Amino acid sequence: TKYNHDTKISSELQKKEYKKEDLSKINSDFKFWLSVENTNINYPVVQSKDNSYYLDKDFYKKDSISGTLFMDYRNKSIDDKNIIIYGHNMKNKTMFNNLNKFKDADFFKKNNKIKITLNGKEFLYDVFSAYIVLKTNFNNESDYQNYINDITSKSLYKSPIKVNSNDKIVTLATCRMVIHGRL
Repeated sequence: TKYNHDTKISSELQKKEYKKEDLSKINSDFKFWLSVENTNINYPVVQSKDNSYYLDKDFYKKDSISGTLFMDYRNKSIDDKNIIIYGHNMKNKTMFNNLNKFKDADFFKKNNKIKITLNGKEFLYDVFSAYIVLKTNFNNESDYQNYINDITSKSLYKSPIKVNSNDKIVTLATCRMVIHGRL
C-alpha cells in the first residue's frame, strides 16, 4: 500500500468535506463533490476554462500526476442533459481507477449510484451503461435521444434501468473506461 503526497492531499480533502468546510475558498474552480457507491471514488470536482488544465494539477493547483477530477468546461448547470467528468486511471487504485470495477458483470448488476453533492443537496444517478472506449450540447430532443441509444447499446451489459430523453445523464470518463448514470 503506497502512501504518497497525492493520496495525502485527497485524504485531507475528504476530511474537510466531511467537516463541511467550504472547499471553494481553497479553490474557486470547485463545483461539487463526487462519490460512487462501493468504490473509493470520493473526490472534489473542479472546472477550468478547458479540458486539460487539471490533468496534471492537484486541488491546490500544484503539479500532480493524479491531477484532479474536473468537469467538462462546456457544461454550465446541474440541469444539463449530459454532465461529463474526467479523471485518471491511476496505477495505485485512485481517482477514476475504480471505474474498472464496472467491468464485472455482477458488480454492474448491483445498482451502484453516482452521487453528486452540491450546496447541501444530493443528486443520485443510477448507472445504466459501462464500457471501454461524449457530447455536452444537444440541439433538440432527437440529438439527445440518439445519444441515449448510442451509449446504451455500447454498454457491455444490459441494464435493468432504462433511460429516455426525460432523464439527466452523468458521464464518468477516464483520461479508457466510461460509465453512464441517469437521474
